[PDB]
Amino acid sequence: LLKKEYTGITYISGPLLFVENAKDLAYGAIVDIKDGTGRVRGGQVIEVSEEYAVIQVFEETTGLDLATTSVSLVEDVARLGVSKEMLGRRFNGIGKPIDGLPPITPEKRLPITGLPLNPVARRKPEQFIQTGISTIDVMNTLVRGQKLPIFSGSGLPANEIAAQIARQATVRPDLSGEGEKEEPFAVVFAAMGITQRELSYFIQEFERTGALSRSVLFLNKADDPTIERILTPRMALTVAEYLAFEHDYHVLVILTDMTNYCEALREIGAAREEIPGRRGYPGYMYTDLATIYERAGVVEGKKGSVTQIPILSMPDD
Amino acid sequence: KKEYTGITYISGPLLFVENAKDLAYGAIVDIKDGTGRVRGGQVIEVSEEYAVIQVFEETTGLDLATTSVSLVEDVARLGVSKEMLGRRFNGIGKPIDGLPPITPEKRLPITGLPLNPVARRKPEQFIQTGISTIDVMNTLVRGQKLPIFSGSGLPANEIAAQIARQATVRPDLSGEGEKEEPFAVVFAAMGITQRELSYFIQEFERTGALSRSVLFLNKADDPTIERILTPRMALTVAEYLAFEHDYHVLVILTDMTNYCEALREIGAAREEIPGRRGYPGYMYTDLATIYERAGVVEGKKGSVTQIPILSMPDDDRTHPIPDLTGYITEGQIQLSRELHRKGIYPPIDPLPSLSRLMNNGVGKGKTREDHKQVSDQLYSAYANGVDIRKLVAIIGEDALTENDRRYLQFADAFERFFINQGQQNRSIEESLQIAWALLSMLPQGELKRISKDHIGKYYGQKLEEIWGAP
Amino acid sequence: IPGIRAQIRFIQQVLEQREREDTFRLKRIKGKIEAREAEEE
Amino acid sequence: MIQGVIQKIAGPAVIAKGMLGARMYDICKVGEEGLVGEIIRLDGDTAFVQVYEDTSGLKVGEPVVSTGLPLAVELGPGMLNGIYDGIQRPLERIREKTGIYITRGVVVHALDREKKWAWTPMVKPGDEVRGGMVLGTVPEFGFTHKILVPPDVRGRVKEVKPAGEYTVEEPVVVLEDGTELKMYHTWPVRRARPVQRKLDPNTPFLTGMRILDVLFPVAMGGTAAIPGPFGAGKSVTQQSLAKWSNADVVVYVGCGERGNEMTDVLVEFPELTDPKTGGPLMHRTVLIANTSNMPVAAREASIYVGVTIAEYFRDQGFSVALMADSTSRWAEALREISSRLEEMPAEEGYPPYLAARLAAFYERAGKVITLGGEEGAVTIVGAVSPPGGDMSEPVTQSTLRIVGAFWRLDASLAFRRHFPAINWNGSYSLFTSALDPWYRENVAEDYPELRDAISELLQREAGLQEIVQLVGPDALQDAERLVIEVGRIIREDFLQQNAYHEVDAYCSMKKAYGIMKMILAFYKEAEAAIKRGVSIDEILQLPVLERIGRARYVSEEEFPAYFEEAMKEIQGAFKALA
Amino acid sequence: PVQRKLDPNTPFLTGMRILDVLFPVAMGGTAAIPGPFGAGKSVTQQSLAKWSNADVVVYVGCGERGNEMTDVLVEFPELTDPKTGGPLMHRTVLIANTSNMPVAAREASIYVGVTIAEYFRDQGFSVALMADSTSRWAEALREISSRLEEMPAEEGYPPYLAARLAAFYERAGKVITLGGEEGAVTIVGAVSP
Amino acid sequence: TEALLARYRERAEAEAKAVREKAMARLDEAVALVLKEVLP
Amino acid sequence: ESAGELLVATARTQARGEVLEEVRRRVREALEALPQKPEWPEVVRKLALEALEALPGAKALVANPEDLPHLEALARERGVELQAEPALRLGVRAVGAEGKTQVENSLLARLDRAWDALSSKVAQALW
Ligand SMILES: Nc1ncnc2c1ncn2[C@@H]1O[C@H](COP(=O)(O)OP(=O)(O)OP(=O)(O)O)[C@@H](O)[C@H]1O
Ligand SMILES: Nc1ncnc2c1ncn2[C@@H]1O[C@H](COP(=O)(O)OP(=O)(O)OP(=O)(O)O)[C@@H](O)[C@H]1O
Ligand SMILES: [Mg+2]
Repeated sequence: LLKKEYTGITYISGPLLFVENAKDLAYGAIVDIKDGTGRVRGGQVIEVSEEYAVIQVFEETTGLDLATTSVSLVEDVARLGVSKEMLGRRFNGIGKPIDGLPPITPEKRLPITGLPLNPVARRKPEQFIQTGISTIDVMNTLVRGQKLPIFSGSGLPANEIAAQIARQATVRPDLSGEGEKEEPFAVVFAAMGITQRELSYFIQEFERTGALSRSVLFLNKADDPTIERILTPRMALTVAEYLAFEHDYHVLVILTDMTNYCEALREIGAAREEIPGRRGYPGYMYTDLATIYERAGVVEGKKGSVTQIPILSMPDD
Repeated sequence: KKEYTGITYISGPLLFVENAKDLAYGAIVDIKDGTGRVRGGQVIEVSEEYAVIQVFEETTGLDLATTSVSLVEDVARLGVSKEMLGRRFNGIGKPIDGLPPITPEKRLPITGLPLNPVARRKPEQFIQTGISTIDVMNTLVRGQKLPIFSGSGLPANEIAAQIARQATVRPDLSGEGEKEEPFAVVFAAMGITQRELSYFIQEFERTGALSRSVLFLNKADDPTIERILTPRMALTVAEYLAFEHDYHVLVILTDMTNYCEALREIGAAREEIPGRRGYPGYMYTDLATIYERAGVVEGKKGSVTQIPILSMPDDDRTHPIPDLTGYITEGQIQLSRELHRKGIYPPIDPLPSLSRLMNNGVGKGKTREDHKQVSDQLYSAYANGVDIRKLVAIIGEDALTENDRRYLQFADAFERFFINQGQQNRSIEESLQIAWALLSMLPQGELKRISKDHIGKYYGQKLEEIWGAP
Repeated sequence: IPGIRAQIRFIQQVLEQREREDTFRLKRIKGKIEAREAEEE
Repeated sequence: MIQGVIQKIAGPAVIAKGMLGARMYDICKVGEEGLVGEIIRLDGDTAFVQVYEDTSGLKVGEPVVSTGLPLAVELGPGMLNGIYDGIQRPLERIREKTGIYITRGVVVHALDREKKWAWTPMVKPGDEVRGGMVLGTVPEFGFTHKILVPPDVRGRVKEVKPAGEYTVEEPVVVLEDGTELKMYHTWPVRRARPVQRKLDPNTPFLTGMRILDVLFPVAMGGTAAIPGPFGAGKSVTQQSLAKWSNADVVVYVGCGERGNEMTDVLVEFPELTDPKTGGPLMHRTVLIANTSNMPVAAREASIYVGVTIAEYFRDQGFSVALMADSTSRWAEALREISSRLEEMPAEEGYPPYLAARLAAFYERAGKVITLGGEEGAVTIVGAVSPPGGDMSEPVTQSTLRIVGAFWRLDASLAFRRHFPAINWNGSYSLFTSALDPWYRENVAEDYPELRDAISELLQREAGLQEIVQLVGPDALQDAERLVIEVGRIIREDFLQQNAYHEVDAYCSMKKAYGIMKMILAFYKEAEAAIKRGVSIDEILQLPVLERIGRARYVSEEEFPAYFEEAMKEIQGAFKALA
Repeated sequence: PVQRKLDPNTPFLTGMRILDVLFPVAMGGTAAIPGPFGAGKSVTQQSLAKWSNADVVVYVGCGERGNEMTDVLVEFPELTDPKTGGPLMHRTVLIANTSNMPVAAREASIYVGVTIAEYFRDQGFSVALMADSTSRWAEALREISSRLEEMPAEEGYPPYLAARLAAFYERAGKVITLGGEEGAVTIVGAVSP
Repeated sequence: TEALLARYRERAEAEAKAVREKAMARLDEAVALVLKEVLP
Repeated sequence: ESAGELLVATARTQARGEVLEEVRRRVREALEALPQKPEWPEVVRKLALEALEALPGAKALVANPEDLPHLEALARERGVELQAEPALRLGVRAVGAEGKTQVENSLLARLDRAWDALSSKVAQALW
């Protein structure tokens, strides 16, 4: 329960700082940076060696100095406290409540990166989801365990469609032939790079019809630190996986404006001075997006499911 | 005085000197070798261990055993005086006309201080360049920054020489005015060849325009640092004259493309990562520090006007140099290759041209009250004529209406008489008379953008008023 | 018009990518020069 | 204060040794002349400081001193009627003590330390104070300046000065902790000032222009963007916004303008008169000026200084309108700064974090409950100037993604002498639906439907332009020439507005509602008469055309009687017609 | 090792009219099928796996979706082998490495698949090797070379990419095995530009 | 009707107070448990 | 409709949060009451031992001067030095040999870092 401090800061430049004698910081760990005024900031170990360890600061580095700054280890792996009482709550995308209610009690703490599913453990998606929209339901039907994005534009009403799908989505167990009993359904809603106007619109849309009672919201504003935009879909998918594969829920995940996620990823990559891709985007963007999109699916021997509907705007159509 | 001899590295334009912490950053130094020849240099970096010096010209004879470095000046300064009028300089202030050096009244840093924005006032007076397409349609206002865009084979140097030869103020058109207000021209050439140098020298000497001019001439084979320094020295002289002796100065920068190329080379020689398309990232700031030294100051009677000239690298206005020039200057004048090949001089194309301060320097109490309307009508009529000229190639003349034929004739008359003035010098009144004579070709009532008063006062004159001696 | 505009847009992306690659190469070589001077002289 | 010496100089970059303990981004004074700069990198005992002005003439070994604080602004009485640069330097006093040039290393205070102010206490000893509370008031022209405790200060009042005359430096309140509170305080420009809660865009920002207020409205606390085409009358619209909009304080930011363009605005504003008081408009505005040849850091920090001052005045409980001119020039300065730092460009040479900075600037707007419990708002109208009108510029693409409105100013309308020259086809607004209840409660319950009908008529007129292009208008039959003529009537009598006229320069919402009602009623009766068999030329010379066309120039208080008279005349005329 | 390479003279019957008629491929040949997303690469390769006349099929899922491997694992045991009449899965070998699995393993999976194909060729069978996407293998090479801080070729790929691709594709062909029998390997590789 | 909302509010207050009292019936044992855990 | 059940749920959440924060306040009061009772020397010596075991190469031990006489016994045992500091109470800190690492063992910090896991455990106890 005790804590260890590192004070061998030797170099600060941009979003990076080097710690000298920290050989026991593991790769990928999460740390806390404390300055002379008592303010604390987060960081992650992106490279560790015998000479020094490299930490990327989660935000701006104003006020840090080599004489009074110290670094402490928070946890070896980034984790999130999850509970079934998260339904009907709102969070800021890093896991902290913003609806004015007390924090939840973690029934379990789970890593946010997750683990790949064994292809032998999967099963074929075979049941549909009724979204209430004729074109989708009839011609391009959504299936439990699918990932089906929406390709929007610069002035098209993507937000309205997202809110409508969130309100109207249902499971229709009666049509299944066996007339099975009603099954739990939930919606996990993640917004990245959202503005205040859209935030108010989404809040009122979820409050108006009572859909919020079955929903979990992760809302990230456009003026938040750029790291939080990276971690929002991962926390949303961690919550979705926990619900689906421990309580047999049929969860629907809606990720709004993944274009902002790509912009944040490009900013971070350019900060770490990596080799660029086709339009300045990092070369490993395919793998990074895959680690998010392939967390959906249906598992053999379990009744829950995870379905994703990414939403993005094609630049210049 | 004191000489430094701890040279430890020579490569290209750079040399390193040890134990030279007394050298201030940016200082000018003299480099001397075994044979006694002396070269110049500038300090581009200073450290506790060594200082880095960029050498002017070339390092052919240098060696690590006998070379020594001595200080010349901490800050690059130029000695200025009213005696500079009628003199020629090489771009670092060294006379090249063979006359004795001047005795300076003061020595000023060539890098200029910014003008306080609250000290500026609004430009409100025009300059008579003597060229119709400039005076009438793209008027140049005292204190404006109006560049000229030219091509590779176009005669921009001839236009520059003609403007420098003909430009003058017109105090007699502004109320009563004052008959005597000093006027001067500062001419700066960067990266020119011997042929252009001889042309400029002959043009300035053969007409007496040298008596009211200062020349800073930099050749193509001269060091590039001199090319960098030349416009700053020219603008320093211009500012000194205008704001200490109440002169009205006109500054002409012969080729800004050469300046940009020299800036790129200097930046690359110092190992700086280039910005867009290989040009330095701070290019916009440097161009702004050059251009923004013109203007008019409240409480002062002097003024500075700038006419940068630059050749578009591949006739592309999207190129970084013209693109960044557009953001800082008030309009542009664009030469046309088509008009040049047709035999028209000067080949100024009115349609892409624009002067953003024209509306303030024209009207009543300056030039004539019909100026703006006449210019607008000329613009519209010329556009209609050039469109009908393309249409007639397909549909034929007989299919045109009478008005279309008249517009077609108007366009040809405009090109032959208004633009193609040659070496002739025209006052503003002569240009307005020619414009009205050309407008008389069109029928009255088609002159939609001109009020009835001016139409009654001036319309109806025949082309023979200028056709007698075009 | 749309076809020529698309071709222009494609050529612009190609030239931009080449410029970015050249910038990256220059950055790497400058880093190597600085490291050599500052560590081995 | 950490003090050191210069070790290496290379252009704007200076390396100082002995600076252990210096903090990142703290402002430092370099050399004997005290040139200001920022610390951008810390390494061992050395710090990388980058100077704002030129470094020519410096020598190794000169002292370097760290102020220990980041870039900040002084907030207190004395900012109104002032003119500042991008780092809040009073240009008039610099001119007075220096001449026509800005010498390097000149030091002046943003707020005058000599002027006396009429202090009026509003607290007593023994009271408990928290950040944002009002300690007292000071008269500043027509405003009652509220002296606010800094947001991070809490404690108990020990002693308070009595009423009298004091400078901004005398401590008016002392706390039991020993802290002295003055009439001013400093705040970092890059940290947003705290509030209690952000409210929804429920109320409109009335600009006084009919087209903007009706077709493309912006809520108070919203954001808008406008292009900068030459000859389109952008400056006239901006100064009309300053004069007539219901904002209490106006902050104008010019970050990268040409010298003569800044001269125009610096000369024009001291002549405008505030219609509310009848006195100078300058008494309720703050000007930030930056030409292209000023230091890059000032040009980059200008918008942050402006928005910080706007946030302070919002925290005093006012409504503030902020106009940022040519944000493209700010983006250019940001690109240059990123290039000097050797960062990998993204897209068109801009740094990859351009969108993040633009969002951080624009998200500070909004209507809030201040820490003092009052209501205030900041509205941002930022100009964007693409290189040649290319809407695919990264700056324009990033800006349009976050703003709630976009007023596409057009040069073609100005060419045809249409003012304001705003293209109603390319423009859009996202505040109509949220603002509808305010319209239903404050102007009329029918108003949204009337506005929608006017927009539909405009769109119908736009849909026929193909036939009008291919064939002369008079060949079209009566019912379509009718919509052409009613669209012309709309354009001439409702959208157009002369800002130089004594009564037409400002138009209330109910006046626009009455004009729209008259126009729609006339159109309905005209269509009915056309179906009754009358010719269009018969309608084209009815007595009511002059009545509708002249509704613009009637006074505000006279308008209701004129409106009901014209409504009577509309029904009267169409009964005389067969 | 082999004894001798032979000139291919018999077709590789895929069961699709356009490929079998207009653009045939022989038993020892190689083919590439580039295309954008949604074009039909994976469906074509699965049709080749289901219906071709090869004795053994090796499927290499290098960097693709897991559902595509699950579909094979579920459906193939129910289908019928086109020639021997037994279950279809009894002639198939699957090497799977999905998109969210470790990146470096894609290069290993390619070589594992080709080596197993060569072994079954050495036993005298006719083998068809399906490579789901070589672009993911190229991306893995790019990432590894980026860690090594090597100077890159066009688009950040290492300069030796073409040599690796040529070495991989050269393993196909109809040969006389060391044991004196006859076998062949056919390689069809999808590309995702 | 507003009466349903009032009834729900009264039920909510009653259940919240009941939960608070039930918790007060266990507080000291929980505190002892926390001190048992946190101490070495 | 759900507009009533939501009020019940939010009231329950508010009550549970108030209960947990009251438990936290009682816990912190009980912890800060420790130095006034004779249980402190053993727990502070155990915490100092834990801190010294966390740093194999620890050089010096740092605590408030009140605890120095009790930590003298550990100082004689492990051979490390001791010095006074107005540090956080209910714990002892140590300094590594190089001077770049340091461990801290205050009890309030232990509560802060253990409450996240103890909350779910005590929630069942409360209900
Ligand atoms: N709202 C208006 N009402 C009446 N006249 C107007 C209005 N707006 C513009 N004008 C007229 O049209 C002209 C617009 O052209 P001008 O070039 O002067 O515009 P500007 O305001 O300086 O802006 P810009 O910098 O975009 O050119 C004004 O000078 C004025 O004569
Ligand atoms: N031969 C075919 N017959 C019928 N439908 C086909 C055929 N080929 C492709 N399709 C349809 O096209 C869809 C996409 O094909 P496929 O899954 O093979 O794409 P792919 O080229 O492998 O793309 P990706 O890059 O996404 O992996 C299939 O799901 C199916 O609906
Ligand atoms: Mg596929």
